[PDB]
Amino acid sequence: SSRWSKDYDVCVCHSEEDLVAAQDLVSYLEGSTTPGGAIVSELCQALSSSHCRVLLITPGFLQDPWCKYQMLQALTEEGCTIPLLSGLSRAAYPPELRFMYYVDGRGPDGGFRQVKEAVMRYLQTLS
Amino acid sequence: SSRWSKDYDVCVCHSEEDLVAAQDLVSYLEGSTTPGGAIVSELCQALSSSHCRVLLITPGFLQDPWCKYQMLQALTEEGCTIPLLSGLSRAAYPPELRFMYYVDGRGPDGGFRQVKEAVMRYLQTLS
Repeated sequence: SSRWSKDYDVCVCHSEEDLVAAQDLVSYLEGSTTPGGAIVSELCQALSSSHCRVLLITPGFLQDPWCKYQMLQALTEEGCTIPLLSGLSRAAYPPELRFMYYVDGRGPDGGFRQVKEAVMRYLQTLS
Repeated sequence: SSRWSKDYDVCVCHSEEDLVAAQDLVSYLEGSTTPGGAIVSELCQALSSSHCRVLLITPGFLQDPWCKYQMLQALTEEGCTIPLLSGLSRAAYPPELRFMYYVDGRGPDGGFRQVKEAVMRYLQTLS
């Protein structure tokens, strides 16, 4: 409804193993070379509210059952949930993602460009 | 909000392989040996509205990527979604179900008793 309703624009949900990759994505989204301001990014925390939620789906993310639960909680209620798939084969991708929007990590800037564009698209709908 | 708002009480979501098992569950829920009436059951169809949705999770259900998508759509918005797991080992169960409610098919009446009780529990909250 409004961009100023939530204190953050993007959230990066990741497993303990992909801490470095998640930090690089946060610095990519905020770091650029009717509110007309820059992207306000953060690393996903408990009770942290943001407009868009980026799920950094990696082999380590799928191995952890809690990350798979958090993925289902993010997709529950329209909305902004951007699943980014890096470091794994397309055959190993969760089969649910066939019928929904996802960003492949084999694209430009390791999929960081397409996720940033997806965030920017959603922010236009607000206020 | 009201039991009379939706034309059905239960819905049984299943893959093409488990048609017989889904029909047996429908006949179990409706067949009994502030509305105080019997359970109105149906086999899950496109645009079919009901209070509770029973996901008949079997090896065939997990093999089909569409059934896994429909499981995510059912868990999206509180609510009544009863996943029933039959014909598969506990190690083969989807890891998301660790942190949420599910009914094991190894229990009384093949898990049909616990799913019926879960439906009856939810119907008390309505009107």
